[PDB]
Amino acid sequence: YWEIEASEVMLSTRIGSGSFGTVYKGKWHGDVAVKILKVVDPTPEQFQAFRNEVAVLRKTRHVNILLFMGYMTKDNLAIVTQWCEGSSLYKHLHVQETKFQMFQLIDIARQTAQGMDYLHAKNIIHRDMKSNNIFLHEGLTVKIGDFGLATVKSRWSGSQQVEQPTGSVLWMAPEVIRMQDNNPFSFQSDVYSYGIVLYELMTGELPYSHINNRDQIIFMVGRGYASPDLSKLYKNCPKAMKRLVAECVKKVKEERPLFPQILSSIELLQHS
Amino acid sequence: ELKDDDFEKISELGAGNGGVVFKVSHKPSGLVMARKLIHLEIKPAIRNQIIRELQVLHECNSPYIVGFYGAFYSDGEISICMEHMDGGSLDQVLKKAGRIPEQILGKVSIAVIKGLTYLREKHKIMHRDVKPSNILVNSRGEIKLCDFGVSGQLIDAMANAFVGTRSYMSPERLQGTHYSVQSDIWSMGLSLVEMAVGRYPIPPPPMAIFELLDYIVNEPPPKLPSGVFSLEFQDFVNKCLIKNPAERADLKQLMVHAFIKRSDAEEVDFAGWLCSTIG
Ligand SMILES: Nc1ncnc2c1ncn2[C@@H]1O[C@H](COP(=O)(O)OP(=O)(O)OP(O)(O)=S)[C@@H](O)[C@H]1O
Ligand SMILES: Nc1ncnc2c1ncn2[C@@H]1O[C@H](COP(=O)(O)OP(=O)(O)OP(O)(O)=S)[C@@H](O)[C@H]1O
Ligand SMILES: O=C(NOCCO)c1ccc2cncn2c1Nc1ccc(I)cc1F
Ligand SMILES: [Mg+2]
Ligand SMILES: [Mg+2]
Repeated sequence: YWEIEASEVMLSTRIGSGSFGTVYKGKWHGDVAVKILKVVDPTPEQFQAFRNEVAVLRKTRHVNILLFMGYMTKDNLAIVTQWCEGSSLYKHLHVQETKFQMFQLIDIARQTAQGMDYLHAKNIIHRDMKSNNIFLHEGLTVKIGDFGLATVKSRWSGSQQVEQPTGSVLWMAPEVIRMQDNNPFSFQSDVYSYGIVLYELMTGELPYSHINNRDQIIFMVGRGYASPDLSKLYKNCPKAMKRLVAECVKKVKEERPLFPQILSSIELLQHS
Repeated sequence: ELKDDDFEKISELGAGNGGVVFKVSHKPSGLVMARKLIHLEIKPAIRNQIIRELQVLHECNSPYIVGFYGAFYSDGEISICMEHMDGGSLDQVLKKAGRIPEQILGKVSIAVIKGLTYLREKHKIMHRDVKPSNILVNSRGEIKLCDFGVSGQLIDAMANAFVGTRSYMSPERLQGTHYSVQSDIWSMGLSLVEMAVGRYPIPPPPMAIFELLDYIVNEPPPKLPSGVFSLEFQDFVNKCLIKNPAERADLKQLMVHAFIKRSDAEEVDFAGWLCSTIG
């Protein structure tokens, strides 16, 4: 258990890089995904916190979340996870412009809510929640990846986590953009990111398409001057789905529903 | 044209939030050029549009604009092949030397003003990214501008980006109001302050990105430390760092500014100082 021997894993063609690592395709006990973490010299405190997170993520087992096989300290610092052959949700919506029916979109929303509810029931805050970290395995089954890993996503000022934000800003909740608190990541920030994912599903486009600067987006979202306008939602989207996406992207943190409530709402939606 | 298989990476010049730049060798021609890899997942039509818009860079010829060889999309990444600048960027020079001397900065600011007015006059292009890391120098003493907004689609695609650490954006752009080359002048002024002093000046002698944006929108602009800089340089940066774009000096006023004329008259061994400080 614990760390994986790098001799066992084999790195195939590189796939891409993200906010905190570069993903390689592996072949350890079958097809796996290996992400080489950008951290060059993990602090012993940082490494121990990463090993604790690794154990916690290993314990998790849900249909809508990808398996976290483990880590390896030989090929630099890397994390081995389940490989998903299906395309990401971001590629489906934006890059590939997959034409989903309304019920398929509602199913993707419901399965993402299922996975996120499982993660939050385990006290796992899937920071960096976005359309990139959702894969449509086997055609339509949702697979949430790249959850947790706060000790590795965030750079460390030695024995101190930098405690500054990271990841994509289009999905970032305003309270964690502002960083007014040392711990702005919570279930509600994940709910806001999920609401941005809902906006992408129910619009087919990324929010703030009228803003073409990242710093302008950061400032206007943090100041409350910018919010995803809901006139972009599809006309065939059910009104209660619109209400749910409005409620999830609410500027006030405590106003956002938790994921059991989102699941109840979507279950009401599907039965019409 | 240019293809991925034609390049052999020699070393990593550097990486930014958007992407990474590699010092590569073009095998058919055998010349060392810089290859910037910008990874982004966009539609094929957006890729073609970005390449077409970057093709304008073929006539972007100026002693203050870095050269351009070609651009192509290989695999999930936009690759722009520009001339290799031995000196790197002024961010590297700042990491080398504690603070850039005032005369070299005068030379740098003259180069930045000339490049900005060249882009504006002959291409109607705003740089939008005047940073110390986007001004590149040569072992022969040239100073050139890179990473300017030639492609609007590339700017839109790079809007979906990961959060940054610092910023050199003028308050009018952050607030979203109308912006012009005055924004680039504000960025130049901030860069010149950051290079004259030994640190980023947004938090006047850490802070997250939003706190920095809030400061540079709602707080007085930074100023050079009095007593260790000439009055002409301080006046130049103060005229560049004016929150109101209308009161802020434009390129024409900056060119005839006392500091610019003083620095132009002065003879400074920029190449020798650069070689001494970077080895
Ligand atoms: N388990 C996986 N299976 C298949 N492809 C994956 C997997 N994890 C990541 N990828 C791909 O690897 C590339 C980069 O992914 P990441 O490194 O996780 O970056 P990201 O997911 O876009 O954003 P973050 O915030 O860094 S997690 C993308 O093309 C993903 O589709
Ligand atoms: N033509 C070039 N010749 C030599 N070095 C270069 C060249 N272009 C870029 N570099 C280096 O590559 C580094 C990475 O630059 P970019 O990829 O444009 O991102 P950046 O300059 O760091 O700005 P951001 O805000 O981080 S995206 C620069 O800091 C330079 O040191
Ligand atoms: O590279 C960019 N930004 O990187 C640093 C942060 O802006 C950049 C940003 C926007 C853009 C629009 N059209 C081209 N664009 C860039 N590329 C680029 C353009 C001209 C040259 I000459 C060299 C280059 F690398
Ligand atoms: Mg991912
Ligand atoms: Mg740059």
